[PDB]
Amino acid sequence: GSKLLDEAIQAVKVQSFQMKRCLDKNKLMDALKHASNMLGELRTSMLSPKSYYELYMAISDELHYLEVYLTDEFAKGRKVADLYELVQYAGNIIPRLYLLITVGVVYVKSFPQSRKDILKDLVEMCRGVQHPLRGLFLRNYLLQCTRNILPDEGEPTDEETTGDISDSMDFVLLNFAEMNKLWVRMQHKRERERQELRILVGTNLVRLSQLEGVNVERYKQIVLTGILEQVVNCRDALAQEYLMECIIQVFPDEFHLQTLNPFLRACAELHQNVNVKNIIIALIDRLALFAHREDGPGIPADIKLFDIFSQQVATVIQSRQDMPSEDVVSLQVSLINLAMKCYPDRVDYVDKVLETTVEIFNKLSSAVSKELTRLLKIPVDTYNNILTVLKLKHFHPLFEYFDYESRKSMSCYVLSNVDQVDSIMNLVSTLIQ
Repeated sequence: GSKLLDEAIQAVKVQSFQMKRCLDKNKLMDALKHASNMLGELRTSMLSPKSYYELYMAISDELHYLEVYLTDEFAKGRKVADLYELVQYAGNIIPRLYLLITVGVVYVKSFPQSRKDILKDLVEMCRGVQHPLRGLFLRNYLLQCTRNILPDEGEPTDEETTGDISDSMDFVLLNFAEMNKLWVRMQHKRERERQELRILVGTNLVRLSQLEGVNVERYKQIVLTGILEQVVNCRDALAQEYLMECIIQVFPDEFHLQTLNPFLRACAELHQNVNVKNIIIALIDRLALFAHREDGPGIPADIKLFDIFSQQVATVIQSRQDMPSEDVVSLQVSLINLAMKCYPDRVDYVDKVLETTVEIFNKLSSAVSKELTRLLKIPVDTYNNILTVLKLKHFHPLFEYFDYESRKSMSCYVLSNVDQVDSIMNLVSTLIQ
């Protein structure tokens, strides 16, 4: 594999030397011939994703040098129109499509009134390449190359620009849908390779987050709905867990607060092998950071975090075929610390979590016990006032579900923290037996 790449890089170097040579002598059609030559190296199927990525990055280096060179050399000149019709006649589809994206972007910058139509075409032309790997990189280049000519709201007031933020969304979202199709087809043994290319698909989400026109409104109405639709119908646990964690990370915490329901609603329908635990915990933590943030707008009081999460988590757990009990307690643990540093005066919340955990346990190892001691240590650490712990009625029923030595160590920990008071003392003491 590395010999094959070594011979590819070596052809790339010699062709880009002549391309950059014919550019200096202002021999642009010769330049584009050598570009079409080096682009022929991307047609191979004998390179792993890691090797192909090295060959791709060696190539897009020179194409981007050809892009800015055609842009500078012409200002707003009409000649790019000759080059854009020229490259349309290239022999092989891969070299033709890379050059159409490259020249098309230069074409838009000296014909701003043709922007919307060029962008539309470029994304449809990419549909012609169906190979998963080559299609992934080709459409990856499509994002980067058109990165700075997508219609956005922070645009200058100049006339002559065609397209608006609506068109950019459809552009990226359509590319996202097509890139995701290609990604699931790669599965047909190191799946370690598919994991590497998850970022190619993830770039569509990044590019959306960096469009200034994507506000909380268009995000809730158009963007997230488009993304989740592709994620839920994906039917692949690798892609689903990545894309959902990519949504949490990429978009701001101000967007998630207005889309907590449809997001957690999509967490239920995810494939059974997805770790919906880690997803939900991630979203909860990002909102804990956003709640305890200085100089920022906290969680508005009309957004009941504990309500939205306790219900939706109950629905997420309910839909999991074989979710480990250990993980079932983790969600409660994140549900119980959410209910005490976002709503400290809410003692009713904490007992509801514990009660809910009791229910789950009635219908049912060391792993889960390490998580239950976590769950019961949180109230006593937060409530250094056992008078408050007296109120939690389901604190002690959950004691009943421990490992025998774990029962005494938790009970020892509650006593180290020190009618109802003396009647809970005789109960813990009995279990020490």
